[PDB]
Amino acid sequence: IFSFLATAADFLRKENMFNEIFLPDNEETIIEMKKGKTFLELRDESVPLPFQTYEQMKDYCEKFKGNPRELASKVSQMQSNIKLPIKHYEQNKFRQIRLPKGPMAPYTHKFLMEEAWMFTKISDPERSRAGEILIDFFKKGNLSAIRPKDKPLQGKYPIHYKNLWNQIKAAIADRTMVINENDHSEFLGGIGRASKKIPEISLTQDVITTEGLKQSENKLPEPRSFPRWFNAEWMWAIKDSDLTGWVPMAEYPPADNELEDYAEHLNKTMEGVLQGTNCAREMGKCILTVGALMTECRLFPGKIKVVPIYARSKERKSMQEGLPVPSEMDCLFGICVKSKSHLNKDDGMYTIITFEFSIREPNLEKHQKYTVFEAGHTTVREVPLYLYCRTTALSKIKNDWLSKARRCFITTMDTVETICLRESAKAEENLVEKTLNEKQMWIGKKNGELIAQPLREALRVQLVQQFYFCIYNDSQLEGFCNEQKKILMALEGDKKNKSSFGFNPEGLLEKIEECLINNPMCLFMAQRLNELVIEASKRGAKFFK
Amino acid sequence: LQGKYPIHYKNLWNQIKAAIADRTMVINENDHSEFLGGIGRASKKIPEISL
Amino acid sequence: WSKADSSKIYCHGIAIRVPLVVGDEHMDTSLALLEGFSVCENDPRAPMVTRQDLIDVGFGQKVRLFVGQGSVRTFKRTASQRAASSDVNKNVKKIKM
Amino acid sequence: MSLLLTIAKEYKRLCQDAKAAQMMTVGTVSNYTTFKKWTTSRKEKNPSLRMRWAMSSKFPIIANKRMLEEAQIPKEHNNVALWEDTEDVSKRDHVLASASCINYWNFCGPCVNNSEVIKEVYKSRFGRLERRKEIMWKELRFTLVDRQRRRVDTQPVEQRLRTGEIKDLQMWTLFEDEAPLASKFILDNYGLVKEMRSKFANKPLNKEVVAHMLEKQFNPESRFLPVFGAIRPERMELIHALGGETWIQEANTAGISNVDQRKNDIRAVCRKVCLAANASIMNAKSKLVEYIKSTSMRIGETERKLEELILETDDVSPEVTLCKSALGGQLGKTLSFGPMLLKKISGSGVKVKDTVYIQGVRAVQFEYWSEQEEFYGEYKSATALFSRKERSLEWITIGGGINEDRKRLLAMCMIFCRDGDYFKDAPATITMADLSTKLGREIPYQYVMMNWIQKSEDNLEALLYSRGIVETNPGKMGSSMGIDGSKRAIKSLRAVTIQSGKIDMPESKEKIHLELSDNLEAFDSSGRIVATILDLPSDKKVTFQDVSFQHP
Amino acid sequence: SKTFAEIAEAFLEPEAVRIAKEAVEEYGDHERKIIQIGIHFQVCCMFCDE
Amino acid sequence: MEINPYLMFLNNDVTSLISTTYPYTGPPPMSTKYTLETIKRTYDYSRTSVEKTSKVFNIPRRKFCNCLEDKDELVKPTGNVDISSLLGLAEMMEKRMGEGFFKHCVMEAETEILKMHFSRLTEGRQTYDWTSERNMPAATALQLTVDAIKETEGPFKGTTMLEYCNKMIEMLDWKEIKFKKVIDSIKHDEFLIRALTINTMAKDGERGKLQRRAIATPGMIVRPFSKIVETVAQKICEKLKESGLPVGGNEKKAKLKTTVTSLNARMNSDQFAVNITGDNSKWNECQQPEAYLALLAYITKDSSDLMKDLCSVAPVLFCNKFVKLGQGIRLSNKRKTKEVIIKAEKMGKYKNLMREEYKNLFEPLEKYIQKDVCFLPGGMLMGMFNMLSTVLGVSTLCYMDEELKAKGCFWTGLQSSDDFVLFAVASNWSNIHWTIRRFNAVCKLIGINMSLEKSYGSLPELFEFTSMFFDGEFVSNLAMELPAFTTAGVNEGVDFTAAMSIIKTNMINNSLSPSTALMALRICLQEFRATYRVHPWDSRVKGGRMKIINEFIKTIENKDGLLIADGGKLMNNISTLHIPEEVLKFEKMDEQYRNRVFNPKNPFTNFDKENEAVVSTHSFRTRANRTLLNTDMRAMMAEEKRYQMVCDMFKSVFESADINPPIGAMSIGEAIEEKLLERAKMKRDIGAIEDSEYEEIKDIIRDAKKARLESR
RNA sequence: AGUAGAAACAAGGGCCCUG
Repeated sequence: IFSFLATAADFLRKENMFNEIFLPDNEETIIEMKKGKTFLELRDESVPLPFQTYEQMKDYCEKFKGNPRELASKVSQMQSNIKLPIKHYEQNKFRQIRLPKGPMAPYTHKFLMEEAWMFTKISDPERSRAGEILIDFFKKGNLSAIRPKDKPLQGKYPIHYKNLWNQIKAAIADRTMVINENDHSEFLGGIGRASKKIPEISLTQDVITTEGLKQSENKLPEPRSFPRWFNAEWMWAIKDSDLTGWVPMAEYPPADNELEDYAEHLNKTMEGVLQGTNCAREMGKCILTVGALMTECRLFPGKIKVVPIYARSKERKSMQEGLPVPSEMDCLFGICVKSKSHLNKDDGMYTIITFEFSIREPNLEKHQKYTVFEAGHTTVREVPLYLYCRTTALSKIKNDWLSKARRCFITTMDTVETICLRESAKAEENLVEKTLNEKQMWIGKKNGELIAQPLREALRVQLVQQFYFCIYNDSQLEGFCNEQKKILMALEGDKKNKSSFGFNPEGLLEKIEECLINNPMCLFMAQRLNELVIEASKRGAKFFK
Repeated sequence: LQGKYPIHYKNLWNQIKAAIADRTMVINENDHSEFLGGIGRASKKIPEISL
Repeated sequence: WSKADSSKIYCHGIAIRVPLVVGDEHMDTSLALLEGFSVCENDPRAPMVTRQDLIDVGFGQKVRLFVGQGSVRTFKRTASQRAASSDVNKNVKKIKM
Repeated sequence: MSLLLTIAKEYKRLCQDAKAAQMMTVGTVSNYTTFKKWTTSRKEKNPSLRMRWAMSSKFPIIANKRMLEEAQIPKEHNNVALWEDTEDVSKRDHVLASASCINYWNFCGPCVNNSEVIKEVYKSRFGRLERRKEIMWKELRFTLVDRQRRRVDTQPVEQRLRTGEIKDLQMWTLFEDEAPLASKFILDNYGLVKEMRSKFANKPLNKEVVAHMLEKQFNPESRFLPVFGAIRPERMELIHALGGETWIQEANTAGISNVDQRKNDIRAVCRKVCLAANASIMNAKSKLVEYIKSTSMRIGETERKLEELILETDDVSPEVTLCKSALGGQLGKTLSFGPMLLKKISGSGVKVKDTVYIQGVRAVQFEYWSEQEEFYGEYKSATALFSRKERSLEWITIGGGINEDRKRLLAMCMIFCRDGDYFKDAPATITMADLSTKLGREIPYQYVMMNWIQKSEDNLEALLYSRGIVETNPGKMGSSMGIDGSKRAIKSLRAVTIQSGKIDMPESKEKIHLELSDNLEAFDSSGRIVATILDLPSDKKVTFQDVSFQHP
Repeated sequence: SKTFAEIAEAFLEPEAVRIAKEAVEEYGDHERKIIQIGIHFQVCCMFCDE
Repeated sequence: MEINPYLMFLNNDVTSLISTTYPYTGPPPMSTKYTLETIKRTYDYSRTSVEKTSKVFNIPRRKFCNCLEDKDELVKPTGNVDISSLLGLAEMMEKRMGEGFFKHCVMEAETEILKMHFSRLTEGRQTYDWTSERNMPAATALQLTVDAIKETEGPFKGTTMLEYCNKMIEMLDWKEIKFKKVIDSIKHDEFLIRALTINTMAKDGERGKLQRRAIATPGMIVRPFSKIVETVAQKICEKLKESGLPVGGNEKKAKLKTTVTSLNARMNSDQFAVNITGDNSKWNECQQPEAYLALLAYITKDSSDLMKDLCSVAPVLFCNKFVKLGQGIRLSNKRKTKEVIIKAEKMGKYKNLMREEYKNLFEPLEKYIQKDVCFLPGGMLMGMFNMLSTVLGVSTLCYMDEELKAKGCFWTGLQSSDDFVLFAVASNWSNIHWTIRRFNAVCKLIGINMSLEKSYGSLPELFEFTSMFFDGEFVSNLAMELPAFTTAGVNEGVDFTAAMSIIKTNMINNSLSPSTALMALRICLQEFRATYRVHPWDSRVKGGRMKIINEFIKTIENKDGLLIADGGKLMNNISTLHIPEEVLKFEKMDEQYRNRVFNPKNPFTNFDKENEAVVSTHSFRTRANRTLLNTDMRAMMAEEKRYQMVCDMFKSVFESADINPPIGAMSIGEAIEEKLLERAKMKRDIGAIEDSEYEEIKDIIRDAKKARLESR
């Protein structure tokens, strides 16, 4: 008996059931929730209207019987006073989207892509940090040969920018990437801009009447127009860059089966194709510059620093003839500067400054925020030189995400491998190289006609699309890309003669056009979607012109 | 102590004892013997005309 | 038999389960003694000992001991041959009449 | 030792306080668990971000201090810092350090005598590795795959146990001194414990890690996944590298882990003892229980009791079900009608009586269910989804790959629903002798027709003809089935649909406690039968190895 | 788990489980008392000891 | 030339490229105006004006249940319910599933609620403490509530959930409550309001629906009843096939596929099917707790008289909930040089210096308002009750009538929270429309509305459900899981194996292709090397770790056995994603290296507790924050340090406390003392101890026992 | 100045510290 009881007690204690509840005495056999006074007072007060005490509701529910007829009658009644509209798209077509009106949407990315000029040198493995390369490029004298003038082509506060550039050169000469706190930097750094708090306990009506202290009137963004410079950047980011290896990548592991061989082969093809473009160098630039800036913000806050805008690459591989084993290269596009990144909290902001080099004059519509200066001349023969200068800010999140800008490769590889494997399975044969060299994909229009090229060269469009999604990401683009799916699904239904329908498309168009403001990507993609539905109307219904 | 494919040999020894117990020297299942006989060479073959 | 499984005896292929009352040179823990012990009414007079000296007791003696955590009991080196499978079923069948 | 005296002094100092005394005096020891939660509570939203934001610092790691002094870990080895004397706020007995310290320990730190014990700690993963190395890969091909979804096991494991049988095992091997009373599982499985103890005894180890690894060594990871081809844990652990929706990396993996042999042996033993007990007439229940408890079998090295393995396995067979029912073992809601498998998706009903005339006029009662119900069905390499309605097969869909299997499944389904005229007027061929009662035990007309079909193929053809035949309408040519089991024809059967692609097996994490009769027919809180002794092969002779039938 | 009966079946004989279940059904009391009764019953059994 | 990528949607499908739209490759985006607008919409959607007065608070109580009025623009949301129709639908559902169903579920729930320990309330998202009036984790809130109970009347001896609930109930009827602070006391009414109080959090971790930009955070007096209700709701939902909330991934896919097969097999030759993709609106603003109360009363009718009282708590508490206004408004001058900050309780004072919008939105809600709180007597919030709403919704898809069959019409489908899919069948479009209108009406009768813009329909095989688009095939979005291809941020050993496991799961379920998996592996490897400031040996990188790396590298003879965090190369691929590197290199590490990496005596190793990984020196723990160092949040650390000392001492004595929870009738001191004496004897018998030491230990222990028993 | 969104930052705590 004692052994059995010991085993049972151990088991129960292990199950938390060794209490009066499961093992009561004769008396303690009535367990019940200790219904107090206040709880009951409330329960009898939260009851629906027709009842006034929980007892009535309980008696009505415990005895409730089904009367289908009254239910059907109420159903029909509610079905008559509603008049839910049903709209087959074929009869009620989709109008075009109404973009806003006003000035043009200007450049927003922190760094220049097409107008960027860079100085290159050879990389030595010993000197590989930024604070070192920024000096190496400084000794040869070109970085010091620059000497802008007090007369800017466009912009504001040119004196501050000039003094800041002079201080940057001086600090570089001192071998210390540091800057002192003067009036100029304090202004172009907003060092004293934060508002001074005033407690209410110390407040009075006379104080208010002295200086108006009304509630802040939020000035939401203002509209813009369609940018005409986006296609230029998109077409420039599709061509080679005279070098490769712009984006660092790891090594390939061994292989034992055909699967890994196939994967490695395809990955090598795609990586070699993509690493030569221009968008790639911008990705590498962002990666490295953001890494350096994050390190600095972590180590040297409360201190103005100097960080370069650079990248590392490798000259292309010619034939065995000539100098074999091509060398590496360190490229420098401009200079960057931070300002007291006291990142007390995520989503914060630390102002920075961008000094970049270019050889192309600006446009008022596009390069609106920049403040350009005429610097001098540089070789290639000699050509004039410009200095684009502006101000902006960043945060922890944008840093972390920009540093992680290698996801576009994953997405593109997914799409391509999917297409190729689907085409290969329908025929039960290795159709990958053929699908990459032959299968044509629409890209754009020229002279009112369509244009096409093999997937092997169309990958670049998807890559740039993903990169821009990573760059211009905001709430506006989020909502847009979330609300455009309906249109694509309706289009697919149109392609397959599926008689689609909807309840209120006008509201959908309204929701879409609501989130199109001063964000170039949304405007561009919306215009392109309109052009899509137009081109398809020649082959499909459900769209108005 | 030193070997390459111990599991195959072990399962095959168990199968041998089982077969002897059954009074028949035969082995029905062909997974280990097949492997260890094909490790030398085993593959498909494509006709030249389909090339 | 084998030193690995010292709790079995193979005769003509058939297996036999030896109880665990005493431990020879091979058996090297109290695990071999647990089928010789059992629980009994608590007695504060008996001594309190460890799980290793548990082998130096005499058959039929009592001793206090610590079990698991936060638990003390009293054990006696006397076994109980039967298990619940028979003492319940029989008494049950004696009720359907 | 002196450490013990220090622990005593600390306990004394702590009891001198009032709150510590109140908490160490009130309540039982279980309160400790609770106290273990109110302390050291702090989480983070995006640990990746904070990891890049911290590792960018100088000393982002904490570490013990005395362990470093004893290990002679310096500071500023080669102008690179490793740590600095400080005190973290939470521990108060740890000091900040850098990741470089972790290399400095790995390259010129204290070395232990031996570390092969790791191979035992993580035995499962070294087993994965070995199983991988003993594979002979093959060519790669591209095509579409029929991946069916279902619940399976991905971790090969020997002597699969429960959780209550482990919480104890983790003690007698590692922390024995504070071991609870001996449970039956220990007294029975002594050699197992001795083996697990011989390796992790008198060794310098972290024991929590060992316990976690043992839990993994005794846990079959059950998952609901898409699957293709054979079903064996040895494959599911690396299914990702055998085939997908569009590709297949052929490879032979048959001769490894010797798992299914144990299951087929167990089922054979169960069948044997079930037949034995059926030989009785009034006590087959107690006879079967005695045969069970009077039997054992070997697993690898150890000898285990049958009733113990039966309550650990999950083979849904009409044999294991009976045994697990006799022993009061709960189980899932899975049916069995002969060789086929069944599972109810929705619907309800209740028994109802009806009769049929065998030859001329010979009334024989046969029952059916009076309602609409939907059922999934699985025969060899064939799946089906059908519905029954008041003694009729309303509709059925199939996604198999064979004609023979597709006909046999259809026929057994038609029978399960009592659809057709044969159940209204049986054929002349059947007689009262074939009816039932080999030696007195009756037989419902259902299993009668079952064996009547299994006897001759022409009975099956006639039964199929009992189902309506019509002309294959246009368009439905592809979704049609002839009499031979062809995906298309000019004339096909009635109310049938075919398709390429198996059906996704349903799922339910439910358990039920059923019972059985003196005739070996289990019931589940209703007049429905989940298993019997007529749904298994008639008989066969086998020579069982490493078994103990200690019964007269 | 999922029911007190399955729990009681862990360390008790299913026979006494069914017995105490039928008993509580007779008195129609809360089935959380399946355990105590079964325990008492099993004690009585092992007290007879034949 | 002009470029347009969308042109690829002509010669190709749309699902197999929809992933291109999701901008999940970039950072996603991030009050009182939101809360005030929400309150307004809630009071509006209740289409009536009846009101009562609470004898408790003396506050107007808008009642919206069975009081429908203002039947105009019914297409728009409505939060009024007719209990009769709800109970009818519940009865129909029960009839379908069979009798003894709800009873069986409540029984399965009661089987757990009783044995449950009251410490499982620590797990979960943050809660709103009712003493400091801020959002802390659950553990600390529970600690503070227990401490307050004890300091008021006496320590809480309870060890289960039922006693804690009864104690809460009693505490709702007290008259003076105490609690710790830098030891203020309060009255009954204030504590009541502060308990029914609810706060908000702006986390909305998942992007999902941008409309979701907040989530609720109730107190500690509402957690256990909510857990009970969620448990019963889960036990119910799991039984149903028309629900996909608890399951995840392959399960709902199989559900949909079986449903489609059943549909295509049922409908005759004179019928055609239709699909719909629905996205309900104002879900958490139309579901009413009064209907939930009535439904739970109808359910708990045949079960014990105990469950009837527990389930009935959380409904009335949500029927008498208060909301918290956050941060108040901000004031400023023209130049914005100065700036004043103001809180909610004051907005009633400076109501004239605010924008006309705030005035029009605030003055109406001035009677329902009290100090920095509003008395919302109904509605709901996000995350509070998800499964119960799913049950309430599935009751509709089960509907059937004589009219629907007179025309040969019937609908089915599958619904999760505020997201459903519908499958209607009929013989003509004129009847399809009527069926859909009937469905919309029956859903309107219980506050379940539908969004007319986000919802669309089409022929059978074209629809979407939870970011998964469906056709003949199944398209894995493959962007929903893109962030997962990142280092978790725990330690070095782990993140790599975790990433490989995630890649494996993707390849198995989401049909991730091989080359993509290899690329993701290399990318995660690069990010790992970059995060922890480590690189290979063959590389030329300079820095802290690499310095000593290159220094001691000479001692090695086979780098193929090195680890990544110690200048090692990659040895892993598709066929080796289910194998950590530590295991894959063990057979080649230098005998010295293996012995050093795998030692148990490490000043770094800490256990975390899935954790399919190996342990080594690299399994470290990060530094702890120090911002609190300046804040005076230290008094609370004292009790935590006390509990920690106690726990670590107890563990020093019983080494296994953490992998076998302790049990017994002894206290802690008793067990400690007895075990210490036992060990002392065990050693002195054979081990290196003297009689003097044994006697000293025994004297110390008895003195400590005397002091412990004498202090109190 | 600027950032970005549908609100927040443009350091914060005590001459000294800190993310």
